[PDB]
Amino acid sequence: GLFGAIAGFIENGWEGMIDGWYGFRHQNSEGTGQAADLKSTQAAIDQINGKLNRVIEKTNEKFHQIEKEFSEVEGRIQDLEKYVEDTKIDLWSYNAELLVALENQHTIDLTDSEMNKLFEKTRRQLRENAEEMGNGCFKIYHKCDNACIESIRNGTYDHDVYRDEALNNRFQ
Amino acid sequence: GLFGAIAGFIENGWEGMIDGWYGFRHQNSEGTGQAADLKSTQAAIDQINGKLNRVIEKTNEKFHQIEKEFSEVEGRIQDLEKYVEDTKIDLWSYNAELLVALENQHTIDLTDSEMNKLFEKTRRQLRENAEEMGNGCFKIYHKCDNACIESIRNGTYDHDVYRDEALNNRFQ
Amino acid sequence: GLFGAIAGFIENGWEGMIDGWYGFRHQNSEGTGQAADLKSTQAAIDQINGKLNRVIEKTNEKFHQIEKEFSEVEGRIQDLEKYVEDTKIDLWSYNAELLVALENQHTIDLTDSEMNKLFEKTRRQLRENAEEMGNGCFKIYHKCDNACIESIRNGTYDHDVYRDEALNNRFQ
Amino acid sequence: DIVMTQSPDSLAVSLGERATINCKSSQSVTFNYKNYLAWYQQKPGQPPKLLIYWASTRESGVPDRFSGSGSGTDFTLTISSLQAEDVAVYYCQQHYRTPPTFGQGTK
Amino acid sequence: QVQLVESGGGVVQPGRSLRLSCAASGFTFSTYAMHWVRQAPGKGLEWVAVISYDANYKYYADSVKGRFTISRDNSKNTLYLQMNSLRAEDTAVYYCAKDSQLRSLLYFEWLSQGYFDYWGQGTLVTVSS
Amino acid sequence: TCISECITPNGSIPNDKPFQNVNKITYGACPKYVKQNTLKLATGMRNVPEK
Ligand SMILES: *[C@@H]1O[C@H](CO)[C@@H](O[C@@H]2O[C@H](CO)[C@@H](O)[C@H](O)[C@H]2NC(C)=O)[C@H](O)[C@H]1NC(C)=O
Ligand SMILES: *[C@@H]1O[C@H](CO)[C@@H](O[C@@H]2O[C@H](CO)[C@@H](O)[C@H](O)[C@H]2NC(C)=O)[C@H](O)[C@H]1NC(C)=O
Ligand SMILES: *[C@@H]1O[C@H](CO)[C@@H](O)[C@H](O)[C@H]1NC(C)=O
Repeated sequence: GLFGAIAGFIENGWEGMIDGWYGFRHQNSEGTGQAADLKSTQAAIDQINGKLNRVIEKTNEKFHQIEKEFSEVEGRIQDLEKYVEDTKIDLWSYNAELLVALENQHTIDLTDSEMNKLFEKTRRQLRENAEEMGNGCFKIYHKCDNACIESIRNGTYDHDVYRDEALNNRFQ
Repeated sequence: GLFGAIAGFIENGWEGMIDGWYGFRHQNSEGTGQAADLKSTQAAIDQINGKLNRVIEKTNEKFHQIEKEFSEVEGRIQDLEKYVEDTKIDLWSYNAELLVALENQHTIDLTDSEMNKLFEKTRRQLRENAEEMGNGCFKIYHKCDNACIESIRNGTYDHDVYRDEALNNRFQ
Repeated sequence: GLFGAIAGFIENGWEGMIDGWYGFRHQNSEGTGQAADLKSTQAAIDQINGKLNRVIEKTNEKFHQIEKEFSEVEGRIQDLEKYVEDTKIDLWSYNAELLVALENQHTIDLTDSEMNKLFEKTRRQLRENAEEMGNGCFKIYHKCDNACIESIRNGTYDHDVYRDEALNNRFQ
Repeated sequence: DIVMTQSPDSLAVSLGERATINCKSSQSVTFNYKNYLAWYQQKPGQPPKLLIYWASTRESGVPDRFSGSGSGTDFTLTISSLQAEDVAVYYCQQHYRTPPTFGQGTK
Repeated sequence: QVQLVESGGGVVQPGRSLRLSCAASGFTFSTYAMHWVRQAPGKGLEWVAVISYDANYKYYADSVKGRFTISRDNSKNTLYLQMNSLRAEDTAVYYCAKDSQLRSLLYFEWLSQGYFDYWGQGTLVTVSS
Repeated sequence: TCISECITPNGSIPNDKPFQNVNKITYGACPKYVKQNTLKLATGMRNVPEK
């Protein structure tokens, strides 16, 4: 997007993630697995929602409309009756075409942004325990089982427990 | 917003900062105090200025406007006169409601950027001597007086002077 | 601009870069020099070329246009035929002035983003062997000769080969 | 699933005096500055009408004296003083996660 | 303002069926996600299921999941529920509520619903022979 | 016999959308007639699958 997570340093998206929009994949000692992140999913959907509702509270409840099809060739008044509609309809298209195209480029860049957000929530958890591989991947430098990384997923990770280990794996 | 500093990784905002829009709060050996960062409080106010100014000049000055209210029933020429204006009106109203909605979303996201901008200005100054806790707060890794806090905020910090002092506190 | 890369944290632009839009000037043992990063430069150009073509696909091929000048003073009907047109023009211009604005605002914000995107992509690739100088220059902490340098430019730079050298230059 | 207390269980107040129920959940119910939690009244044999919502807002068109508060997980109703038209069944309920999880029944 | 007159519920013996109904007057019906909500007398109040305004998202509470089939029509502003193979602790009255949230996009099983705004008149059901 | 706010000569349409392309004649709370017959809004992220 403008943030270059989605279709950026995040090589490509995940078709095997059916319970969520953004989420986690680990490999470790015990095995390997995947979970969705529910807040950042809900985050994104909750905007795209309101956005939609906003795009739609309009439908021209006005008001004695005028004749627009014709039985005769009449000249002057008829001409203006057509110019007036032909014009309106041109504008109201432009209006529509602009609307989707803005709405859409935003709707895209916004969800890209959320994937950044999750990524910065996670780096800041792993203060000096991890490093950014560069492809939306963290190398932790400490032994971390399926209960450990569950902490990370649910935001309950303490970084000082593991610090001493991780540091020594990294710098030594 | 998009950048997810305000209403984001920065829990909430300071209702008792009354000389600026963005700034710092310290806790050091000498106590506890606060200062606005001006440069950023200016550039955030300076776009909003332009933006407002841009939204405003603009006033429809023309030309022997047609009659708009009517004291008889006349059918067709009137039926058009009303529909011309009735239509125009709906256009401007949309034209308006879009502008405000657009502008704002942006006003909101640019003010967000400015914060995240000031966050990363600091980070780069304190090259190695601190670490982001993720609540919009650093943990400087040395002893720093009121003279050293105020030296950070006015651009004149010298990472190298407190370098050695910094690393021992982090790693050992 | 939104991201703070251009017109901001990168002091000013390189007037001697003619190969492309985004670049690498360096300094090492084998003198200095410049080189343009294309994967980026195209990226932007694409987006502009792209919106360029979105912006121009329309020419109002709409029917019989009424008379718009007038030879005699007539009254009600002539009056409505001017008001209709006057009003059309005023909107078309509002549209016209807003398009250029939103688009242009975006075009800037977009080129900014790409700079930042390059600068991130690079820093990641440099995992633990340099530090952000602050001004959008790095400090690679080993002896990287013109061979090695290009590796970093065109992606092939393997960080592990150096690390030992650079970890020691940084914290000893 | 997710779990809702109403502790203590049943109300036993007189006519013209304050009082308070207490609703507690397992997972927190605050997200993006909004507290997803709504109660209800059920005059036995009438389908329920809406009391509080989103934590502390009054109902569609409810009596003046009720109050509601709390954040996170530790919510608290507060009736001003028990009136004649106040002799019904009650619950607390969350809508942060499907399935929306109900309570047991406050007389 | 809002009305939600229901229909079509009585007794039917074990392992059997009936389709319920729910009229809806006084609000643009085809833009609001819709529910079914039940109680067994005296014991705890319980959630059945939901159906997005879309008509293309449906989710259930495990106790009836795999037996039931909820749906809706939008030219005739009404909501049903299709019940197949009724079990023991089912005996209960049913109630069609209105979701507060506007065009809630129910993209996944677990997403935040909105609070129950208004409530139908009623319908009587008892799995009994 | 049915319910529908918007009537065109072609016959009744739904006003759940914002924009109709059916007929430029209407009667009722009718979406705004436009020239296009399809304009799609994103309801999701950019889709980037494997090869
Ligand atoms: C988030 O996940 C953690 C770890 O998976 C959970 O923590 C509980 O308490 C200890 C403390 O680390 C763990 O070893 C157990 O796995 C958990 N036990 C119980 C009884 O819940 C916990 O479920 C979550 N954190 C919070 C604060 O609720
Ligand atoms: C910005 O503010 C700093 C922090 O207080 C100022 O620090 C003074 O700097 C000089 C040396 O440059 C010293 O004599 C003192 O330590 C400071 N004086 C006082 C009165 O505090 C400084 O004026 C500013 N920085 C620069 C580079 O001019
Ligand atoms: C980068 O270019 C130079 C030669 O100018 C060399 O280091 C290398 O072959 C190039 N790398 C790639 C991936 O093409």
